[PDB]
Amino acid sequence: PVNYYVDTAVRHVLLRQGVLGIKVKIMLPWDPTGKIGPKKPLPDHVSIVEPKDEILPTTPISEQK
Amino acid sequence: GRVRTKTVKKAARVIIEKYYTRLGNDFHTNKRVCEEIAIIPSKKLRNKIAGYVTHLMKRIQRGPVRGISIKLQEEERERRDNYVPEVSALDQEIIEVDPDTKEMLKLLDFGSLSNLQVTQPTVGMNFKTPRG
Amino acid sequence: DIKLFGKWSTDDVQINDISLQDYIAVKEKYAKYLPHSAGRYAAKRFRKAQCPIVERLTNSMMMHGRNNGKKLMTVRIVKHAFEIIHLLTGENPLQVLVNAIINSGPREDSTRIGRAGTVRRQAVDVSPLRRVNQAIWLLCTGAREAAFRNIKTIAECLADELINAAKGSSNSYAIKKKDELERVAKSNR
Amino acid sequence: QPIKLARVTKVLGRTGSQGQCTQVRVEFMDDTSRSIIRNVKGPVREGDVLTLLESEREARRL
Amino acid sequence: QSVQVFGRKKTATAVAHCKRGNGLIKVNGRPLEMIEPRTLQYKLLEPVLLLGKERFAGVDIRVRVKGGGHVAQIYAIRQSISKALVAYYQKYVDEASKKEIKDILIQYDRTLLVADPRRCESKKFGGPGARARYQKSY
Amino acid sequence: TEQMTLRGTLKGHNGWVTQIATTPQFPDMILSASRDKTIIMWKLTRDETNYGIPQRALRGHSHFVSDVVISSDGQFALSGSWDGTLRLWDLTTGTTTRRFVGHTKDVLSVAFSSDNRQIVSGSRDKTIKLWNTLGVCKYTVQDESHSEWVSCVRFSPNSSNPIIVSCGWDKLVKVWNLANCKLKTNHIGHTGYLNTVTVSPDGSLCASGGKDGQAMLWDLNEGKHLYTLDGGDIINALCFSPNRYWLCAATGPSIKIWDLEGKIIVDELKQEVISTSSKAEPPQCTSLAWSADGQTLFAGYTDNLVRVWQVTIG
RNA sequence: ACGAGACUCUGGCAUGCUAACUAGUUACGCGACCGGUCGGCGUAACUUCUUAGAGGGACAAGUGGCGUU
Repeated sequence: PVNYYVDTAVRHVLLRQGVLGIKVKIMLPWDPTGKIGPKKPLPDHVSIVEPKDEILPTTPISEQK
Repeated sequence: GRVRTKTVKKAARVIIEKYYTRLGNDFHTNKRVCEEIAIIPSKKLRNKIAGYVTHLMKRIQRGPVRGISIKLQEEERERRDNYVPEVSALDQEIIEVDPDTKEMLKLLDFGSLSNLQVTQPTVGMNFKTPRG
Repeated sequence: DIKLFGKWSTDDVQINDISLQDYIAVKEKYAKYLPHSAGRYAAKRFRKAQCPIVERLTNSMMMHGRNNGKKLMTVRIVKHAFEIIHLLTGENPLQVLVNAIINSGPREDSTRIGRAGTVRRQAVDVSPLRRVNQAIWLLCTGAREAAFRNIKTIAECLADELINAAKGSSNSYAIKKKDELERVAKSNR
Repeated sequence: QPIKLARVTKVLGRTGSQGQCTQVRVEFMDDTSRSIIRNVKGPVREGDVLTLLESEREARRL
Repeated sequence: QSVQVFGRKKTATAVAHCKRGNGLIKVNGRPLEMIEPRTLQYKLLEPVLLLGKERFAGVDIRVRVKGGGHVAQIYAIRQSISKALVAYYQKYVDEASKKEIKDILIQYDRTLLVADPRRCESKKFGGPGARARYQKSY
Repeated sequence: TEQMTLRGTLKGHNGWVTQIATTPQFPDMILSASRDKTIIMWKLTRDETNYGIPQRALRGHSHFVSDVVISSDGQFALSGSWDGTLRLWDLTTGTTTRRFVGHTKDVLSVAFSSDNRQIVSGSRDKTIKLWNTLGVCKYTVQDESHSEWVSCVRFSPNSSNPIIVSCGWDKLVKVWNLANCKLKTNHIGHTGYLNTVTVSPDGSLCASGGKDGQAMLWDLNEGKHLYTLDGGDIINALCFSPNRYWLCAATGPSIKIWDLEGKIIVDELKQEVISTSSKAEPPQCTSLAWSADGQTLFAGYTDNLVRVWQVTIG
């Protein structure tokens, strides 16, 4: 994934004795993918989901649809 | 060189502590239950997790796990914790008591109890380890 | 079907190894015919034991820069003088081959021991695998260096080295180097 | 020097200034009533028969 | 549709199409025992005296070969022949002597049923070959 | 009654078995779909040198075939693999004829129509398909279906109109008449994931059970309770006797057989060679069934073998 | 938390599925002595090969042993 989390721009600012050369790098946000960040979940992190609560059956309760 | 990374170990921990009720024992079903309960974004990873989880379930079917204790294990332990013998280990007919603790009991006037039996002290005071 | 090449009987072969046969297995179905099955056993500990002696010696005689990679000529050159010892002994050449090989392994080796003492090292017995491998390599080295600018012709000299080592006389390169090494080690005990 | 034979019982360790020898416990089949510890050389197997020349020549320990 | 399990040694692949026949075998428009180097002649001979002629009298086998090297073509032709024989003689007639012949195969050489997995290793820069690096200047 | 004992087992397997289809019309023909990616057929030779070995084995699978079921004719086989498809092997030319795949995930358990025209298949995507060779679409379950995995689906093999039951890991069961395939009954009550339910060939009752070990019968046409089968956890087999009044389930590695006559035990089964330090459980049985004649019991295991249980002869 | 790892590709993976004579694909009287080799020719064969998109497989889960188990 590290192939697609870098943005880079370059500029320079002027002193008389020398130039200050400014490279700007930014890491890309996975969370605001905007369809560019990978839709797929992060490889290492096993994206788990919150379990759902329900009543543990004690007496049979039957519904008709 | 088959030491499990903390990522797969932690995945097994969170799976068996959060979604244990849905997992099965078979590896070949285990990666399927893994992909049902959570999302593994790779294949090698899901076999990693499935293999370790089979290891944990084999370990629990063997017996206790030193570092792992879940609510289900808590209730099964409290089921296994309630072992009550028919006869109390404390209620006995004759118990030995030194003369000094007989004096201690008599100071409270409970020396009249019949279950106490005198045991004479040891011959000498040979109770210290040699110095050196 | 159960004999080597359809010519070398493997049923009434000699024991000849008491317990070194665990290293070299040429007395059962674990004995392939031709000394060529590709170098596929050199991928795990002790798979060399499965490999037949013939293939190992055929692979070995292909070194010294002038024999880098070319192996079919090695197979030809071993089958030649395999036939020579076979017809000079009249029986299955296995006994004479094994005799030559086991007479060449250096009985003991002077390994350098000690913190900084190089004036006295230890004479220790050599493992059968190291012994046989060194014996094969050193006799092949002698065969090669008896073939460059030498009136003898290669693919015939190794037959005489084999029969000489099987008998044990000191004319051979392999047993004489082994004996000089042995005497050096005996000095070192 | 006559050569006697030994059999490995359990591999003990690997020794050597650069590492060439194996310390292993051995038993004699001809005696059958005693076991010693030999620092043999080379790739020794588990149970292979070891050709020792003497019963009193031992090298350094550790 | 079809198995045609073929045979590969290194990069050299040989496939043996086997069908109902007289038992004779052809290798690339040619019978067997006329190989030019004729040093691996017994290597191609192997299967016939391993399993026996009584099993090689009812099947026509055609072998096609392609892949570099003298020896590399071999160790695959015989593997292809063996595995084609297993496939054909299993899918139709019986399974007991099938176990017998495959067991004989296994005890002689496991390579005759299952192929060699290991292949060439790619070369990385900075040296002549794959693992070897160039001489360091000093 | 039968004393259901084992004489000697036969090896030669390379993976577990998933379904055993024994047919009564053919005396020696039997299908077995095994999750080693194969189908196999044995002929009952009944010899002492070998207790019976297969005559032909077929391998064309892409993954571990989940369930199998025979058609009317024996020259063709239909198998649904763990890749989620369905395929029709032919036993004459040794090559396939039809390949019915519409799903994306594995078809966990297949079932067949009573009249050899409907293909049903329930996958892990909470989707059940049921189509025909003719092309008239019958049903695909899309909306307001099971909330989680559906592990099986079976027919009612009676001479009346079939009704299907759909059971899954989400603890709830559903029943649909295939004549309409409309929502009529959803049944609640299990304490675990459903994997193997068993319907009698009558279409009036159907035992529902799974990993829970708390099995309750759910009738196909009425939907009530009949019995409360309990025992050890993790049960993946249930089957009655069509020709008699027995019943048997595979509760874990062990096997529990009772009566549909009185629900009492006929013979407790326990076989093991005693070993000093052996900390592994005996071989595990996954599926149970009857012979083509009922005198012998088929027990499909997870240990690459199907145990045939016969009478002790004495 | 970064790094290690997982991750990507790569030989093992069509033993089943996406299917072009332009590269290859047993069937099809001729040519050859009269029944067996030409890659020059003919079921537009419903792709096993080397041509590849999906899917699958292996995980120290199997066993034995060692380990403060």
